Amino acid sequence: GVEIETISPGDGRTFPKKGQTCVVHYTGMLQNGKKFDSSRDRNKPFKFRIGKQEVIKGFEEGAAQMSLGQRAKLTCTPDVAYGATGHPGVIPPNATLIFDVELLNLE
Amino acid sequence: QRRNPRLVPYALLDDRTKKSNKDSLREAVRTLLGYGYNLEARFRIFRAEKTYAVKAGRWYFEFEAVTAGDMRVGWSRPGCQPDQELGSDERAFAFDGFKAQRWHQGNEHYGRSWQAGDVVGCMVDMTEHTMMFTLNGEILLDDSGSELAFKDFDVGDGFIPVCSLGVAQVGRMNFGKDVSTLKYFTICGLQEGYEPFAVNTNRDITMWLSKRLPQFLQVPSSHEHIEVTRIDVTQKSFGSQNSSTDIMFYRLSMPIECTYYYSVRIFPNVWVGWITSDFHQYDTAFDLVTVTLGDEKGKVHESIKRSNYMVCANNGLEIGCVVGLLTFTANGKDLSTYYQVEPSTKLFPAVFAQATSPNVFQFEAGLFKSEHKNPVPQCPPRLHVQFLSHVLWSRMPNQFLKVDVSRISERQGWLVQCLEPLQFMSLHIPEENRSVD
Amino acid sequence: QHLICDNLLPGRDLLLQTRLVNHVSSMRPNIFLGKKWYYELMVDHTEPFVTAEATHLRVGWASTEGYSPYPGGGEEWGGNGVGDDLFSYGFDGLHLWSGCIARTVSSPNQHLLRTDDVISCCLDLSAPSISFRINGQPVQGMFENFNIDGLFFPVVSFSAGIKVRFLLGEFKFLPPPGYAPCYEAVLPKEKLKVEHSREYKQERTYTRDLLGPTVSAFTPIPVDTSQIVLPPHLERIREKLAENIHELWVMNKIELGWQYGPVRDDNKRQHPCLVEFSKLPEQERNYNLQMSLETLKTLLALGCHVGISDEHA
Repeated sequence: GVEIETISPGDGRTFPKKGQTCVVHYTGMLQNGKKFDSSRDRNKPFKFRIGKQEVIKGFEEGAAQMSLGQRAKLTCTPDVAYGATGHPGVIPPNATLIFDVELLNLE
Repeated sequence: QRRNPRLVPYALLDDRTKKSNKDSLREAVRTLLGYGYNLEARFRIFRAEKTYAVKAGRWYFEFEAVTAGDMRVGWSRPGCQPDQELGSDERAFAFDGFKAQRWHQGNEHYGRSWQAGDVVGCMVDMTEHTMMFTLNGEILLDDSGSELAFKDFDVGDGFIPVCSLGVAQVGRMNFGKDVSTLKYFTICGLQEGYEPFAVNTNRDITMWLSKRLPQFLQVPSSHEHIEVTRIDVTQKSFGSQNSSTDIMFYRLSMPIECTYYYSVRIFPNVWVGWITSDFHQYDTAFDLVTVTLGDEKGKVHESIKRSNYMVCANNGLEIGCVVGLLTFTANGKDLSTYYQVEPSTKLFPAVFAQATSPNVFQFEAGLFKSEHKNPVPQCPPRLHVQFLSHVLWSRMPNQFLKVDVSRISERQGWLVQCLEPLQFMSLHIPEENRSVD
Repeated sequence: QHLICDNLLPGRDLLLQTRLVNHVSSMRPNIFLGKKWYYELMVDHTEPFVTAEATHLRVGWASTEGYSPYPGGGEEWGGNGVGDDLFSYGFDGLHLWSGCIARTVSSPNQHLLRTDDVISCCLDLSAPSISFRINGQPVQGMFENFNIDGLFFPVVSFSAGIKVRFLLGEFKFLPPPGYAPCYEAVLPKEKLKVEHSREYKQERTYTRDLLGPTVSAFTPIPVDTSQIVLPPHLERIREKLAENIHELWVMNKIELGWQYGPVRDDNKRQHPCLVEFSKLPEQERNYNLQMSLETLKTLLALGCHVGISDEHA
């Protein structure tokens, strides 16, 4: 259970299935609003395969319930996210994450 | 009276059908003196960047006088304050364009008044300790037969082109780069051994106007009588006896986000509350969140918050207990005005007050100073050197935002449109939260 | 080198964390408001991202006695709804703002701010309410019981490649609900000019103009001359000249030809008020017998000295 707030509507019916690549442009921030990641910044659309346990499970499950052109404001749970270990340097221990993700293309 | 289309005061409506009521008593007056009864009746400062403070040579710039009132134009040392007003110390070396005098620790006449649509001009020798102005091509003279207006200064850290405005005045200053808009340089200047600010620069010189919004600052040793004394429970004393001690809004530095309380000690009119990170409301009064619900049909629409500036009034130990949410105790009495609404906000400890007596305020179930820093077992309270006792001060200058927006405006439907994205480079101090670029 | 990065870095609390954001400018159509009023906008451009960050466009009202409009560099990120003197709305995912805190109101579309949308905002006169609508659909309007001081006016802000059209008259689409459009607060003498929301800039290559601060609704203050009692020597003297003042209401009406009638009907020549001042009571000549009293007290009480000198008649 992660909070998926839709922002813009896409087309809804063509959703990403299991076993495809996901072209996502995404910008992540902490709960406090401080920005720790982007993809508009580095200017490369992100890509990953569903199910291969590459991206974190909150990002994966929230990218599952979208479609083409739809953008979402995921509010991911820290226990589904990096957890109490967090990440040494970027993410503090047990902080909620706010992703603004947007799909562009699939496979 | 409903749907009244004339629901405006006297200042704007059609008084020509009321001129039958005006001229009724303009001709009825002729029935009085034919009978024998007659009748018989704020100040903003403008300056350039401190890094341009030239300390050598012969320099000149000009000012255009547009409208009426305060036109004060001169050259000041880099230590001049915009918290005060111009001229009334040894720092500012300025000329009063109106009232025909010159300001340096006082008043003494010089030249004349301006005209509407003028070009003043001011020239400064830095090697030589003289300073001669001009006006509209004419050099300005003193009462003592001298164009050498300001003499015998001290060459410290150079002198910046300053200015001042009043209430409804419009100004125009030119720091060079615009030789085609030099209206009196060709007769005075290059033929007098001077230089504009056009001599080298390729950039647009940044201006530092004063700031309307008061945002707080450290408590220095700079007041007639204000001295917080850092003491070891572990209070912070005071003393504020002067001739002008109306209102100073005090606050600590570090906030509490979203278990401990906070004690003051007063003899008497003096408020105690909590400031959220935007409080630039200077007022000698009592004034000011209130947004409802929305449940997709309405039907509840009650409230969200209570805080937006929290209110209270031998020993008055009024106490802002926190968390959870906010409440107040007063000398043991848990009084009314429970301000128990804050979702995830930051709250500054705060005191708004007058000054009657010296040694009047203090500060600090355990105590408080765990909940700020990172170590939080910390049940023995402890003061720290980062804990400051800020005072809300009035005017610290701002930068000028050298390129703004390339907007256009239309009327037929009122199209307003810009297409050129500019960007800041903003850094915000995390614990005294405010965004500076 | 790992150890500093694990401890000092990720707290974002000891150092001076930084960012960059887009410049924000606000515009208002020189209106003021000291029943319920109603203004519109039609947003005709979208641009969700023309930066390495999101773009914003907020609509709403403001006040005027407080928060000098400093762009970005003052309070947080500049703009609309970021202070207490600002009550704003509008987003893709239309969650609103008030005092730089976002709250999350709903509507069963969750539209963008596209090229083909219209806002529907309102403000109550003599009531503290502001309610919005998207395409007429209720957004569950929110703002109740904030400050009533100064004057209220729409200060829409933007930072994108976005064009918008003030539907303010040149109305194209608006519901009417309640009663006022903002084309009526521009009725008597003022025009429809749009400025840069208190304008401390005049972006010119040669010299920006400079400014002074400000200098400053149908409930004015009248003048009162009741408690300056006339002497009974000048009281009859006024009614001597009022005896030859109500005949002037015949003198400009003996040319008009609306003669006497026992009923009161001016549009068909019935007029019971041709008899002079002291002979008619304060019933139908009350408009010309009580009229001369208090309007002549202040004739000798507003400084205009007319002493008891010659013969009033």
